[PDB]
Amino acid sequence: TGRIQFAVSTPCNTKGKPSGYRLFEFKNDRLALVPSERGCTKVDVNANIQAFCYLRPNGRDTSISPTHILDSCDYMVLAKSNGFIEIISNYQYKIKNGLRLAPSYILRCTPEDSDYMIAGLEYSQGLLYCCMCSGRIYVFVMNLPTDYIQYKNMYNPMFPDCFFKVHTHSSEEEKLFEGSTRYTGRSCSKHICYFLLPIEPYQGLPIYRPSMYLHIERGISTFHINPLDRFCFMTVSPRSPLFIRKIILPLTYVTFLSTFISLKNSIEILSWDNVAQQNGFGSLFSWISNKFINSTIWDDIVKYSGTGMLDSGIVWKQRRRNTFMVDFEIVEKIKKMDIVCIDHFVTLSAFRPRYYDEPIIKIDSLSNDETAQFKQALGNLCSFKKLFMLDDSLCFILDTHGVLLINRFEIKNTKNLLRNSKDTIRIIPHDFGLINDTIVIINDIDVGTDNVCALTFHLVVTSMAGEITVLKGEFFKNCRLGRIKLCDSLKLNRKDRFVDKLALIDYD
Amino acid sequence: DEILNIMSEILVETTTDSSSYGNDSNLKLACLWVLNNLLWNSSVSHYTQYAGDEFVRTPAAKSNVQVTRATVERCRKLVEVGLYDLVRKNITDESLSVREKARTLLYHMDLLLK
Amino acid sequence: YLRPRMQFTGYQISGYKRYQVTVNLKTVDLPKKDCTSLSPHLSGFLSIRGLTNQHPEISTYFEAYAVNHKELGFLSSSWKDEPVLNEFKATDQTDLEHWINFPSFRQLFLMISRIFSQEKQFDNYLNERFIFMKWKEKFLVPDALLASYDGFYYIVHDQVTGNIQGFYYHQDAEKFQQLELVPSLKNKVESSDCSFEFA
Repeated sequence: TGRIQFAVSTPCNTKGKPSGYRLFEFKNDRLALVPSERGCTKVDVNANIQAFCYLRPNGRDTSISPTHILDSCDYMVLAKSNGFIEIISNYQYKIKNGLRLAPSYILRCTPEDSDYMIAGLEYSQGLLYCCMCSGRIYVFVMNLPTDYIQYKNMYNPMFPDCFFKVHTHSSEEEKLFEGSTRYTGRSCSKHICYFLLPIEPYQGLPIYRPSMYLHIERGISTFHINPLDRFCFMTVSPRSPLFIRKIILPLTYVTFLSTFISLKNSIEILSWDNVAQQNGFGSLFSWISNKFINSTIWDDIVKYSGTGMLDSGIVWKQRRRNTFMVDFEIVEKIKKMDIVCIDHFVTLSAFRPRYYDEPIIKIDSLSNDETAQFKQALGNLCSFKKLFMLDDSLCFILDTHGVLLINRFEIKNTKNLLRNSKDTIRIIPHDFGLINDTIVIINDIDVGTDNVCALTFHLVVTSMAGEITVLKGEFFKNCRLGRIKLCDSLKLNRKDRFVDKLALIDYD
Repeated sequence: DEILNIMSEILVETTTDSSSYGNDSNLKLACLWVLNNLLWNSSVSHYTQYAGDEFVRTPAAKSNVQVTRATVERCRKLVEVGLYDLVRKNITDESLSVREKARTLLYHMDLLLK
Repeated sequence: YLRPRMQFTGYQISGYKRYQVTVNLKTVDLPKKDCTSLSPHLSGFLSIRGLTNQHPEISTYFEAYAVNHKELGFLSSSWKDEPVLNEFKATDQTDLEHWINFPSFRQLFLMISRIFSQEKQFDNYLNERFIFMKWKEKFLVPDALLASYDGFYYIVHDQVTGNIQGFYYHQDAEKFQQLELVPSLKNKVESSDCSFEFA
């Protein structure tokens, strides 16, 4: 079918031991550990890989080797547990040629208080969001072309338009923001960290500060970026409603950023204090005040050396039995967005935020000869774990006791599932056993009339037992059940190491 | 042959036939555990599921054909003796533990027979 | 799945961090139609170790009482006033919240005084698929002499798949910390049985 390259995070438990990641290969019908020399074993001591994010061009292919105005490189950013983010360029070339996977750029979350937990690390339209479960968000502005996208843990042989990825209401601040912060072009000192400001003094690599910082008084567990609006994000905490919030941009920060970008383009600058002393000013802020507003925002900017303190505003909130919402995703229905959420005690919900606050679709208590097997399979579901969207309608949920395909439009009878059609709900019974992550790769898709699909797929599941398992499965047409089988498995024989979440690198 | 007869006399006991042994669920559970141990091993698990060094393969993922046909012959002998109907009658048993254990054993034997 | 030598593995979400939880049973003594004795129904060792951080392992000896709808009801008002049973009692409202969180509780009661009156006509609790119970850590397992376990666990156990879910309750602590255990698979499908009996 084709080789699969991915990376699995392995954190340790005992103190004074490295916690890192390992690159794995699924080739032919075998799993293999790729021998690779990662970074030095002192950075990973008491700091485990908390998040992965892979940046690559959408339409154009990646570069082969490290004089082009249009960038075509490949990026991996790693989020640690001590507030350090590592950016490594040319990931696949270094993996194939067996080079050293040393970080190229270092990012720091500077307005802080080695026990920081990453609620999320995502990228959208030149903005990198890193949010902490205490409820604090750091925003970095990157110098990337528009066609770069984040590679998710999902492959689909056809590419639907149900996600707002392939491309009036903006205010003046947004217009000057997108005008002043544009992709310049790949040259000397024109790397990805161009619009960032360094800490004035990880070997000799310069460390950079975030562009924006936010703190909300709720604490978040899951976090997503709005694909429609760049400065909009939505968060979920346990036993709390869904929140959709918007960045409020003052004119002072936009003017400061535009003037700073013009000043930098006028002139590697590692310390702006040395340049200010050479220019007879003593500080960059005196220089930009001479070259030039709100007093408090400017004082906040000059106090934290470039980072701007911002305040958010809630634009949507959903409306006793508590909710333990595990996952959600934003889907275009083919502001025309829907939000689909899976909740731990087997519950599925769908909201339309423009028209209603209450859920427009709600399937609750899903567990409450072929029909006997279907009833037995539904009775064994315990707790929903993972959600994917194949299309604008299909929902691919992974429980700990099976796999569900649910068509949320053709359901017409809540609390009595036997009166619905044959292909609206399909179940594969399999004891997964307290998963951590998964990589869905759709090998063979076939859609047919009245929108009924049959597919063959692959699964990459890590568990609390310490096992990495690759499985093959198939959902048929006009059949209420399915079929799964195990292709390969590897067991981690360590009493301290764990097998944490994993990120997909490549699939042929 | 005497142990299989003892197992068949233990499993046939019910609410109305609690004379020879007393319909005790512990003896039924022990007999089902013997029948489970006779039909379960690593090669059968690999055949019916699949299609230091810090990362080792599981024993069920790693000669197996001879062990598999020996286990299938054991299953056919158990069917010919007549314990399959007793396993069904223990699907229709009062206690829950014997019900679930007999259901798992019957599903495994059904999947081995085909 | 509640045999004497049985191991369970899972996690626990405390605050926002995740921990790995292991449970090894020691003695299982589940009563029947008449029970006016306060001997513990379940007993074992519960060990919590860090998964996100480098927190050291804390392992404790715990005991547990099941919920049969004759003497030990769902609400902590039918439980008798005894010095050994007074650590499992919080409030009828708190009990109702922590039990209504589970879907099997609702499916039981759809088939304060009203729920007890409906509880009085239930069937045998050992013939039902789901078993509700409470867990309480007693002391430390390696050396008792050589206390962050002042709360107790609301536990639901499913017999067919044999898995354990629950919540941890303490008044001066965070609320609704999940457990979500699963049986630990062995490395040999053939199993042999040992036994013991208190004289």
